[PDB]
Amino acid sequence: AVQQNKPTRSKRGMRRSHDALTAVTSLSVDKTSGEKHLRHHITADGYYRGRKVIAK
Amino acid sequence: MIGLVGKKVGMTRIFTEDGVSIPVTVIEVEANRVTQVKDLANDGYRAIQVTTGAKKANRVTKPEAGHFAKAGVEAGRGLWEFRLAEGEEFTVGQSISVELFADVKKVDVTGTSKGKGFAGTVKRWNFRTQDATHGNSLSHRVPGSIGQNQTPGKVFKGKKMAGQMGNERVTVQSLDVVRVDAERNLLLVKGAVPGATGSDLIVKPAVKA
Amino acid sequence: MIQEQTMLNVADNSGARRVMCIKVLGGSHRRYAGVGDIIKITIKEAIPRGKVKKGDVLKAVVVRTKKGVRRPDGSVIRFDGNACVLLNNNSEQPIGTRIFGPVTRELRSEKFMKIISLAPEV
Amino acid sequence: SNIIKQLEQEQMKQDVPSFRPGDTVEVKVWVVEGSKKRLQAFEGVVIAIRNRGLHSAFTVRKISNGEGVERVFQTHSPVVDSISVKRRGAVRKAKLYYLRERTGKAARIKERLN
Amino acid sequence: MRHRKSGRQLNRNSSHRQAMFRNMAGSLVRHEIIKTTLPKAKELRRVVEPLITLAKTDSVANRRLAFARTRDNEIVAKLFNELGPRFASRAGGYTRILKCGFRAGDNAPMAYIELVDRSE
RNA sequence: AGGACCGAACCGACUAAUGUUGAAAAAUUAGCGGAUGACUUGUGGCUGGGGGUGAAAGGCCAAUCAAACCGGGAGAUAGCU
RNA sequence: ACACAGGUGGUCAGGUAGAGAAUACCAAGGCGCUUGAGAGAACUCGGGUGAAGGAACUAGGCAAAAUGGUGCCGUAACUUC
RNA sequence: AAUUCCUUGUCGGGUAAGUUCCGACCUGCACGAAUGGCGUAAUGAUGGCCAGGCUGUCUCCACCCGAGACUCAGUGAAAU
RNA sequence: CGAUGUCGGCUCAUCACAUCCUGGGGCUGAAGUAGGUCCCAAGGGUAUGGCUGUUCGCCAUUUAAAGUGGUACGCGAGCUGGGUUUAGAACGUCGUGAGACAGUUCGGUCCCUAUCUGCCGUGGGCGCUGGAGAACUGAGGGGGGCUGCUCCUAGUACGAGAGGACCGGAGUGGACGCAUCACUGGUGUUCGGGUUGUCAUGCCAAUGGCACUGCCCGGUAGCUAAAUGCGGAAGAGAUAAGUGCUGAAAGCAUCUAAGCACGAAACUUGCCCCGAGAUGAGUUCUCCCUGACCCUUUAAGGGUCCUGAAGGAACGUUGAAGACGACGACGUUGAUAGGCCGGGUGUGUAAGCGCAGCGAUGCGUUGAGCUAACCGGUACUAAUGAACCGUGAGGCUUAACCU
Repeated sequence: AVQQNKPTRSKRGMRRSHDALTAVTSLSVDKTSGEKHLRHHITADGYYRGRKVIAK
Repeated sequence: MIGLVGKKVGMTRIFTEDGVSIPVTVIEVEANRVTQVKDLANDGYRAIQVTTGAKKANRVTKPEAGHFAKAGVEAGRGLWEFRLAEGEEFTVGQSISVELFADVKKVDVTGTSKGKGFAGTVKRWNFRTQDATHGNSLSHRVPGSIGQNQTPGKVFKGKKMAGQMGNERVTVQSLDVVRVDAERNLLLVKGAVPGATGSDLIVKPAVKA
Repeated sequence: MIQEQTMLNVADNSGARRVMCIKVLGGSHRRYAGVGDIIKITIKEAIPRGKVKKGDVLKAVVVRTKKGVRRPDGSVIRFDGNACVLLNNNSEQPIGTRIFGPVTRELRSEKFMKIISLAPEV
Repeated sequence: SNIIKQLEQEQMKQDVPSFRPGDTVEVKVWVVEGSKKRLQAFEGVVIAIRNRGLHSAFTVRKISNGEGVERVFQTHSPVVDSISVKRRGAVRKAKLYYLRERTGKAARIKERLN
Repeated sequence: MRHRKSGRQLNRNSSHRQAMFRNMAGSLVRHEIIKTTLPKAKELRRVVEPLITLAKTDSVANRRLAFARTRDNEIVAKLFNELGPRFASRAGGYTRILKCGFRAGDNAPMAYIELVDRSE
């Protein structure tokens, strides 16, 4: 009751075809600044949705 | 004769003088809009689309808004379709109500059972639990023996194991119309029906001469 | 609930505190007995003032349940003991002259009214 | 939708007695038995809260001869002649399950009378 | 399972989550913005909003409460004096949540929780 | 007074369960039990291969044992493989 | 073999409660871990809840639950008294 | 019967029934006085048979709590 | 024989038909009811209690039956492990004896990191071809299938009588199966209250943590069965055995040959659910798009710019939807999740103040105080412009119509 003969490398390619990670393109920008973020978090500059959320 | 849709308000016991206590299920019936009627080249038959709410006018798309424009776009809570045969007069010009049941006594309801998808052999397939003491090794929750040895070489179709439960269409037929109100658009029926309190019920009349 | 191998007190006059339920009857597979319906009993103690023998096999009917009588409205009428009364297997009818039980509506739904009605309790 | 509560208040009564658990309620009924009305009386203490509208149970228990002898009446029931509350109880629990396994001075309820 | 339980069982035993979120309530009122995981930022809102509602009334009988689980020497004058007009007098909505992104080097979602009003 | 009744420290194997490619060269969790004795124990010794030790199972003798382990005669012999 | 749920000699054991070295909050004292985040389904392991019935279960009340402290009362057969 | 096929002998008792239990019997294919005989109490990590309480062992499980089943990141196997 | 787990116990299958029961009816020493016997038929069905290692057997009570067989006389990469079939013990026998025994009992292990074929839920492609959206066809598969009790016809048929039936005409049950939580129970470690040990806010009160949710006593919302509601349909088509019409081979005769008609719990629909990958890739409706340039040179192929509809995707708030995915509600054209407000269910009259009583404790202010899920109210907190994918009327033909 063990694997006998090796599975095909096309079948290995097809089982690996089900990937869903994205290249995140395009990234979103703030309504007052062209700085990039994912569609629901803050920028690393304190800008967010044209509101400004973290001071310096 | 077609069908109608309304919400399962709940169930309450109505009591009787000689017994039994009798549960009655209450159905809150909507203005079933009659958004469509199928006719020209539609497989030689006719069928009506009901619609059960107005949803939101902000959320609409042009392929839905044009397809419904013949009655205005509303398309809320569920569309649903019923076969129109032996109906004598055309359904368009008024929204259908509990007037469908003003003479009828019996109905069939497609309850749509509340989901219990997690299942299991004791929950779905009615099997026991095996030996909590005296001795048993990893065979305490099982549908017994799933197939006989050697000669079959394979597993049979239609075994009492796995799958999902609830969320079936589940019809019920042993019902009775207790009250109708065409002004309130309200229906009361005797007995219990599948589907949770606050879920939508499909009903059609049952007749035999 | 009353079932196979249950020991009970008996509603028959000069009957002992101990009679054994050997079958719940109904011909089909059955879990528990039911009010106003028959059950198979053996006498586990006999009292000399009584009209039964120890170890004898007899027919009985359930006359009070701790589960109560409750079908028509769900309103329960309840009792503080489980008991049956003894029936003859050929001549029919309750074999005693007095019954110790509430003698409810489902017992007068049987052919027995003449020998149970000395003391109605509800 | 609340229209099903308006449907329970359809069969409820316009006015009904209150007693609260442990009171001595001295009850009369016409029973009807689906066939024939007749006067019957039952006396004990009320061992449960009324309470949930039309499906109020109104459970009364006789508590005598070392037996409880429990009965459900329903406070809105159409077969009730009268409820004649004549004594208070001296109790603090509403479920009163300790009275199901006790007798006499251990299941006494008392009078309050305060 | 869980058919009316809307409480998140989150991670580790209930007695940890109790101790931790009762401590985090003291940490939140001290600095008025705190950073943690998105699940922890939302689970800190539970029973702390009722605790803010509890801090509104300045009566000597209500001053007996808000004291069983979270204590600090520097809130003793704000209690039953400021937490009312600043927060609890709003009648609900005493906080804000916002996801700040992911955790350093790993896929954990990170957020900040703040009070609905900042001192002037 | 006690080859005494229960019982900490101390000891310890009987049932049950978990563990069983483990944390594990035999443990873990719960209970019943041994506890002035024909007992137990800290520290160092003494008993060896057909010999030891055993209120005695051919059990135990450093995981091994109807005869331990290592190194030699030994690349012994195999009408067989 | 390991920063391994294990093995391992001698000395010490306060307060409140309690017969007490049982046992808890504690004292003085110590640690918050050498993967973390989260989730949550059939099922796997232990613990918790238990209606009405109860030893029917099982080879077996195994296992589990109930009993449980000690002052005053009250006690069979058999017996090496 | 720690000795006995057919045998659950044959009879009595317990039991709805009882190859088990308790008590007798002789016709022990083959017990027997130190390779001992027979009996008696507390007692037995002893075995068989019943009664009562208590009870999720069971009718029949139903729902919880703490830990695994899942998933993502870090570090990433074995037998075959 | 480099190693197919055996008997019995539990738990659970598949095929036969030599039919126990269920439907059909023939022959008879069949009037009738029955009994005896025969064969069309495997679609549904075919207990429970005691004794033993246990089948085999026996006994008591139930039954429409208490059918037989194949599958290693079916289910140890199944559960159990008492017998048989391990080391040790203990009895009877044979032998000079080690041993031996158609003589027998006590204690005696049951392993498994699931690869492949299979099975059961669920994602993602390719496809019907210009792209999208909403929904529905039915070639075909599955599910379903028996039965107990009672009453009318009727004391009808047959028969002095005794006795007592088909035919169709209803009601009511169980195992078993399904659904809901409304009743009745249960549980319900986000909750109300009492209490023993103790610690903590100086101490006391009031109050909280721990001691198994310390001990509990209880329980809303929810879920659940032991609760309640319901369930295996009516109808249509076509057959086998079997009964027949009309009739030739056999001038008679004959269910058959030509030609016609009926019939079973079987068979196929209807019922209930799936179902175009039905590649044999179904069908209607709706939405949208009317741009140019270059190269080899060409009805083929490649490249460039311009800037893009319909729709999807992204993102929340989170769900009655989940292991991951897939899917619902909606997102200020805002009640999607929560808090807050008015109240429910469920607990139980507290605190603070005083009074009666050496006091425990009780009394008044007080139906106190307390709240989550249920009901209603409320923008108080939170919920991006829209980027991105998607583009420009889409190859050939048979036949008709419009131009």
